[PDB]
Amino acid sequence: MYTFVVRDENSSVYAEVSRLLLATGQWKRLRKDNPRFNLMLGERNRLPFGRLGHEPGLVQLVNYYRGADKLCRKASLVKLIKTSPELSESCTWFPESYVIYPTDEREVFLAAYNRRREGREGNVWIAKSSAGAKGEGILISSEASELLDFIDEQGQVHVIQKYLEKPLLLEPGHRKFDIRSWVLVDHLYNIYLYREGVLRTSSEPYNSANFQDKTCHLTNHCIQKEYSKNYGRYEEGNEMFFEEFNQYLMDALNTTLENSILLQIKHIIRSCLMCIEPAISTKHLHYQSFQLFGFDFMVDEELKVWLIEVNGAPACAQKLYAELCQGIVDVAISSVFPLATSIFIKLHH
Amino acid sequence: REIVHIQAGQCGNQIGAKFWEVISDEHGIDPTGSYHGDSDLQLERINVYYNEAAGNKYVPRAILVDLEPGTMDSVRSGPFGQIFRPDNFVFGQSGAGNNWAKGHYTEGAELVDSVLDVVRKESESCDCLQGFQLTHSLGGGTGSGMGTLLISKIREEYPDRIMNTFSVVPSPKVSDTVVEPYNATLSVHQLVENTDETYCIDNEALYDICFRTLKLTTPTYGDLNHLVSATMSGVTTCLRFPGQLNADLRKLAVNMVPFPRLHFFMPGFAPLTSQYRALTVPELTQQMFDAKNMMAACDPRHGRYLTVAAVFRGRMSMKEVDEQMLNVQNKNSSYFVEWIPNNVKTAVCDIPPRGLKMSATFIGNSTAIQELFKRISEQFTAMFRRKAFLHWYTGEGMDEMEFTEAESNMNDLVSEYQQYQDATA
Amino acid sequence: MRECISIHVGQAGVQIGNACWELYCLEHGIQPDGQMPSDKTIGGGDDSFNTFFSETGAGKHVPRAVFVDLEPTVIDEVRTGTYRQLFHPEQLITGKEDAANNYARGHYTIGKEIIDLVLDRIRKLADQCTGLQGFLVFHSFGGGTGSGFTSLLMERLSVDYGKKSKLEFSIYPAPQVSTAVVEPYNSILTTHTTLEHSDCAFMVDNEAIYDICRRNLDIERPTYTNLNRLISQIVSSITASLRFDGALNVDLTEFQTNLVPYPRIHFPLATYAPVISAEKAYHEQLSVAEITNACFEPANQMVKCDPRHGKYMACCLLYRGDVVPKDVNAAIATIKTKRSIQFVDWCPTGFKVGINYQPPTVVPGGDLAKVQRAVCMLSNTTAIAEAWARLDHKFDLMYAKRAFVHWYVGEGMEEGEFSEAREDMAALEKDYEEVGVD
Amino acid sequence: MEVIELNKCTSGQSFEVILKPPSDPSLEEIQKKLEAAEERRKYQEAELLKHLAEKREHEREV
Ligand SMILES: Nc1nc2c(ncn2[C@@H]2O[C@H](COP(=O)(O)OP(=O)(O)OP(=O)(O)O)[C@@H](O)[C@H]2O)c(=O)[nH]1
Ligand SMILES: Nc1ncnc2c1ncn2[C@@H]1O[C@H](COP(=O)(O)OP(=O)(O)CP(=O)(O)O)[C@@H](O)[C@H]1O
Ligand SMILES: Nc1nc2c(ncn2[C@@H]2O[C@H](COP(=O)(O)OP(=O)(O)O)[C@@H](O)[C@H]2O)c(=O)[nH]1
Ligand SMILES: COc1cccc(-c2cc(NCc3ccc4[nH]ccc4c3)nc(N)n2)c1
Ligand SMILES: [Ca+2]
Ligand SMILES: [Ca+2]
Ligand SMILES: [Ca+2]
Ligand SMILES: [Ca+2]
Ligand SMILES: [Mg+2]
Ligand SMILES: [Mg+2]
Ligand SMILES: [Mg+2]
Repeated sequence: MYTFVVRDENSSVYAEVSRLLLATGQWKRLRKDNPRFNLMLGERNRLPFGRLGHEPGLVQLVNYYRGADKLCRKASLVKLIKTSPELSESCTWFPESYVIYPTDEREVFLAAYNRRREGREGNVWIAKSSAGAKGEGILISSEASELLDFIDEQGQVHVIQKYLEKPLLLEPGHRKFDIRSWVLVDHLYNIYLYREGVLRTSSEPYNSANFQDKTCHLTNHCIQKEYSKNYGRYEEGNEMFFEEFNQYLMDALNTTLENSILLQIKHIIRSCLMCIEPAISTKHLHYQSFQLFGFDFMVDEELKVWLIEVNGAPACAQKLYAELCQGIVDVAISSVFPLATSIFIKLHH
Repeated sequence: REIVHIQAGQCGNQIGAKFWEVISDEHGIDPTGSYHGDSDLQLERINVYYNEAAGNKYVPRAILVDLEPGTMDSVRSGPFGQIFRPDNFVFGQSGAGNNWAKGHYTEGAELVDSVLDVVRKESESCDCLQGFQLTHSLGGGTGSGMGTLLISKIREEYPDRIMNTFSVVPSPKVSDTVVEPYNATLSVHQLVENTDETYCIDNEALYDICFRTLKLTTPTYGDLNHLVSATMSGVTTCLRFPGQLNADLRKLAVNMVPFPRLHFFMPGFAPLTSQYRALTVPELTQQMFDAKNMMAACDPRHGRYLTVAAVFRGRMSMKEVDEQMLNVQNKNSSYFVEWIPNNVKTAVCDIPPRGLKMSATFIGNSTAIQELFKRISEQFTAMFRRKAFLHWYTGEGMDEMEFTEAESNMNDLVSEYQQYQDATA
Repeated sequence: MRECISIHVGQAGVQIGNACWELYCLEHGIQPDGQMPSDKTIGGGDDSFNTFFSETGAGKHVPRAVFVDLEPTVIDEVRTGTYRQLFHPEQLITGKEDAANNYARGHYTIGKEIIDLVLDRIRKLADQCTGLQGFLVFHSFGGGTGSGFTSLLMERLSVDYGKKSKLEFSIYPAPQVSTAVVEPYNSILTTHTTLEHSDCAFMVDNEAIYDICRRNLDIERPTYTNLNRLISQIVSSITASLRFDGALNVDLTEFQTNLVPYPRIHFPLATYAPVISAEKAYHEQLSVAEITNACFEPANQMVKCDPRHGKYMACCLLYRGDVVPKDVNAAIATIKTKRSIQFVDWCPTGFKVGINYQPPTVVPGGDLAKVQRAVCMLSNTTAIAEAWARLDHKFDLMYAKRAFVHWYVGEGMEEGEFSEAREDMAALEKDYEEVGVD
Repeated sequence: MEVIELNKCTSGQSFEVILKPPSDPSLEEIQKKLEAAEERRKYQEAELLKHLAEKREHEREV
C-alpha cells in the first residue's frame, strides 16, 4: 500500500490530513528522511525538490509547488504583477504597490505620492513585510517621510501598498474585515476553490482620523484576540461564514455574495495562478506537485474586490478542517493514488 | 579468475561432495569428467571451478582434507568420487574426536603443511587466482579446529586474496556431542578476523525446514545437505554462468560488507523442495524474504538489513521481478537501514537448477544474525561457568583464558551488531 | 587540421566507445576493415574527418583511440568483435584484476602499475599528430577503474600535456542499472581530484537514458546495448563539429569558450530530440519548432532536472539534417514567449547555432528510427547542480557511519580524502547557488 | 532579435542569435602521494603478518 512522510510538524492542515490518511488502512508513515515514499508533506523552508522523482518504481507526490514562493511573498508578488504582461501595470484589482529596499522603487514611490498630494486625493499608505508574524512591523501613515526612516530602521525588504480608506463596513458595528479563500491546485493544475470562505472581522469601529490604534485597522484573527476587548461579540472568534454574510448582503444591500464579490474572487484566483502556470507546472516532470493556497481579499464600499496577499502555508478555520482536509485527500492525493457532490468550485481555463 | 575450493572434516566433505555433484550436472560434466552438455554457456566459465586436463577432461579445483580417512573414502566411492584429482586427497589417521584443540593445535598442525602444499600447486596453475572457499562445520574438530588453522595459514601466504566460507553452525536439535558450543565459539573468533564472507548455515533451520515445511518426520544429514548444496549452487551462479554481470569475489564483498567484522550472511532459497506446479514471480519473492526460507535460525524482523542480494534463476519477466522486488521493499521498508541507499541487489541467470523452472537464492547481511551468536554464547557460558568438559581441551595444551578471550570477542561481535541495529540517519 | 585522441577507460568507457566508433564509421562511410572508398587521399590527408582517424599506406583508417580497462573481458570483446580490424593491438590495454568498484584500488594500488604503460601507448599516438588539440575521455563515475584510474590519468595528462584541452564524457550512477552501492563515494572522490584538470565535461545520468528508452522506444527492460547506442548519438552530435566542415565548435578550445564562463562550473546539460522507435513503421516527422521546443522538456535531458529554477550561462543548438536558419529563429521566437529561460545578468541572452545538412545516422537493425532532422542542445544551467546535491546527500548518509570506508583505507587511502573531497563538492554546490539564485 | 556571424559552407551553416545583451601539481608530488599510499599499504600488511607471527608463536606454545 501507499507510503508517506511528514516533514512539517507545525502544520495544522496536514496534521489532520496525515491523521486521516492513517485511518484509511492503506497508507503507512515513515521517519522524516526515509526516501522510499509515495507522498511528502514537506517542510516550509528549503524543501529538497531536487531529490524528488529519482526513486525507481515509486510515483512521488509533494504538497508544494516549487517556485510558488514568487506569488506568496509580498515583495516578489509586487514584482510579478508589475512585470508580467498577463497582469501588467494596468491591473485593476491590486492596490498601487512599490517594493522599497532599506531594482528599488524609493523615488518612483514618492513620484505618485505627490501627484496625489497636490490633487487633495487620499494619501494614506501602508508598509508591510512577510517576515513579521503576530502583526509586528506594520505602519499606516499619511506622511511618506516618517515611514521610509522606519523602513530603513530595519535591514530587510518592505513593500508599500495602498491603504483602502473606504472599505465596506459591517453593521451593526461599523467595523472592518477581510476575506480568506482557500484554493487547491492538484497535479493536473486544476484550480479548485473551496466553497466555504470566512470573514476575518474587526471588532472595533473603523476610525479614519486615528490610525494610532493597533487594532482598529488590522483584522487578522490574532491581533483581535489578544489586543482587543470586543473579541467574540457579534460572532464567534471574529469569524463569519458565507451563509451569514450572504444573508446580510441580501437584506442590507439587496445583492448576493456570488454576484457582488465572488465572481471577482474567482477571476483574481485564476488570473494569478494561470500567470505562473508555465513556471511551476509539473505535468511532464519526474515528480508531481499540489498545493493549497490561502488568498486574502478585501472589499471596498463600492463592492470592488482587492487582493492584499497570498499565503502559501495557510491555516484553516477550526470549523472546516474536517471537510476541507477530506477534500484534499479526495482530489489531491487519492486522485494520484486511487483506493478500493463536491466541496470545490472548479475554476476552468 | 579461478577459485580454489577446500572441504575439511565430515560435514565439510559431504556438503562439498553434493556441491560438486550439483554444479557438475549444471555444467554438463559427467562423473568421469567428460562434457556432454547442450549449450556453450555451460563452458564459458567452467574454468572458474575446474581445471582442463589432458583428454578434454575437467577436474574440480578442490582439495579434500580430514584427520580420519572414513568420510574421504566414502567420497572416493560416491557417485562423483572419481572426478577429484587423486593427489588432492590429504588425510590423517588418528582423527580429532570433535575437539577444536586437536584440529587447531596438535593433530591438525601435524597435517596442515601437507595441505598447503596442494594449495600451492593448484594456485601456481591459476592464471589469476580470485580467492578461496571453504566448506566445514564449526561444531566438530577437524573442520572447526583445523579448518580455521588452514584459513590462518592461507591468509599468511596469500594475504591479498579473498577468503570465504560456507560454515555449518551447530544446534542442540541436531547435535553429535556436547562440546559443540565450545568449538563453535573458538572458530567464530577466527572467522571474524580471517574471512571476507561467511554464509551461516544453521542446522537448526535446516531441521525445522525439513520437518515443519517439507513435512519430513525423520530428517537425515542427507536431507539437510540437499538444501545446502542447492543454496551454494545458487550463491555461486553469479560467477559460474555468463550474465552481463561482471562479478568478482572482491567486487561482491565490497558491495555486501560495510564493516570488516560484520560479514556473516543469512542464506535463503525458494522454492523449498525434497511438485510440478509453476511458481509465480510474486510467490518467489515473497518466500525468499520469509523467515521460513532462511538457512539461519534468526528472525529478520527482529533486526535490520545492512545489504541484501537476490538471485533469480530461470526465464521470467525481468520487469516483473523488479516490480515485485520493489514491492517487497515497502512491506519491510522499516527493516532496511536508510543510511545505505539502494542496498538491495538483484541478479538474474537464464539457466535454472536441476528440475526447477524457476528458483531464487537469498543472501542477506542482517543484524538479526546476532540472534545466532547469542544462542551459541548462552550454550557456551552454561558449561564454561562450571568449567565442564574443559579437561578435553586443557589436556591438549590450551589455557582457560583462551576460552575467556573467545567468549569476550563473540559478545563484542554481538554488541557491534546491536549498535548498528539501533542506528538511524 | 588538428587531431583529437579519444581515451576510453573502464567497462562503461570501452562499451560506449564501441558504439561511438561504430557510429562514426557509418557516418563517414568507413567499413569494418578500415577501408574508406570515398577517401581519395591515399595514405594521408588533412581532411576534417582525419581529426579522429589516421591513414596507413595500405589505405586503412585507424581510430586515434585508446581503450584501457583493468580486466580484459570487455576489451577482449573488442579484439574479437565486428571491428577487430579497425584497431591495432597496441591501442588496447588490459590488466589482470579490476578495481572491484573501489576508487582507491583503481587510483593507487593498481593505477601505479599501469599508468606508465598507458601514457607510453598514448604518446605513441601523439607522435603521429601534427597539431594535437586535446583528449576526449570516456568513463563512468561508479566503476573503480572508470573513477579511480581516470582521475590519475587526468592528473598525468595535465603535466605531460599542460597546454592541451581535455573533455570528459561521464556516466552518472543510477540505481536502476547500477550493480553497486559505493558508487556515490567513487563519484565524489573522482570529481574532486579531476575537477581542476577537466575543461568541459558532459555527464550522462543512466536514469535519464533508461526512462528515455522505456518511454520513447517502448523497450520494456533496456540493456547496455540500448543505452549505449542512444548515448553514441548524443556523443556523435556533440563531436560532429570536430569531424565535419563547419564554423562552430571546430576546436576543443571553442567548447570552453562557448559553454564555460567559469572553470569550475563546466558541466553543460545536454538535451536531445527526437527519439523515435524503429518498430513504428512510420512516424509523423517532427518540425524544427517541435524538436527545438522539445529541447526544453526535462524528459529529453541527459540529466533529470528543472532548468526553470536555475539560470543559463550559455546555450548552443546543434542541428543535423534538414534545417535552415529562418526556421530556427521562428521556433526560438515563440519558445521565448512560452518558456522560463532567464540568463544570468552578466552573460548575453543568445543562442549559438550550428547546422549540419547530413541527417542523423542510425545503426542498421538498431532501435532508433531514421529522422529527417534532429537537434542536440548544450546548455550550461545551474539546475544541473541538483545532480550534485542528490549525489552529495547519499555520500553524507553512508559516511556519517563510515560504511565501507575500510575498503578504501585498506588500499592506502586516508579518511581525510573523503572529507577533503566532500568539502570541495560543498563549495561547488555553493558556487552553483551563488550564480543561480538571488 | 539579431542574427550575427553567419558562416556557411556545403555541409551546413552556423550563426548566433541574441535576444538581449547582458545587464597544477607537479609530477613528483603526484608520484610521491602514490608512494605514500603504497607505504601505508605495506605498513598495514606488516602489522597483519606480525599479528599472525604472534599467533604462530602461541600455536606452538600450546
Ligand atoms: N551508461 C553505461 N554505464 C555503464 C556501462 N558499463 C558500466 N557502466 C557503469 O559503470 C559502473 C560500474 O563500474 P564499471 O564501469 O563496470 O567498472 P570497470 O571499468 O568495469 O572496472 P571496475 O571498477 O572493476 O568495475 C556502474 O555504475 C554502471 O552503471 C555502460 O555500458 N553504459
Ligand atoms: N490595501 C490594504 N488596505 C488596508 N488594510 C490592509 C490592506 N492590505 C492589508 N491590510 C490589513 O492587513 C491585514 C492582513 O495582513 P496580512 O494578511 O498581509 O498579514 P500577514 O502577511 O502577516 C499574514 P499572511 O502572510 O498569511 O498574508 C488585514 O486585516 C488588513 O486590515
Ligand atoms: N548438515 C550436516 N551437518 C553435519 C553433518 N555431519 C556433521 N554435521 C555437524 O557437525 C557437527 C559434528 O562435527 P563433525 O562433522 O564430526 O566435525 P569433523 O570431526 O571435523 O568431521 C554436528 O553438530 C553436526 O551439526 C552432515 O552430514 N550434514
Ligand atoms: C562464497 O564464495 C562465493 C562464490 C560465488 C559467489 C559469491 C557471492 C554471491 C553473491 N550474490 C550475487 C550478487 C550479489 C550482489 C551483487 N552486486 C552486484 C552484482 C551482485 C551479485 N554475493 C556475494 N557477496 N558473494 C560467493
Ligand atoms: Ca602424532
Ligand atoms: Ca613444508
Ligand atoms: Ca582522407
Ligand atoms: Ca589543465
Ligand atoms: Mg506571510
Ligand atoms: Mg563426526
Ligand atoms: Mg571492470
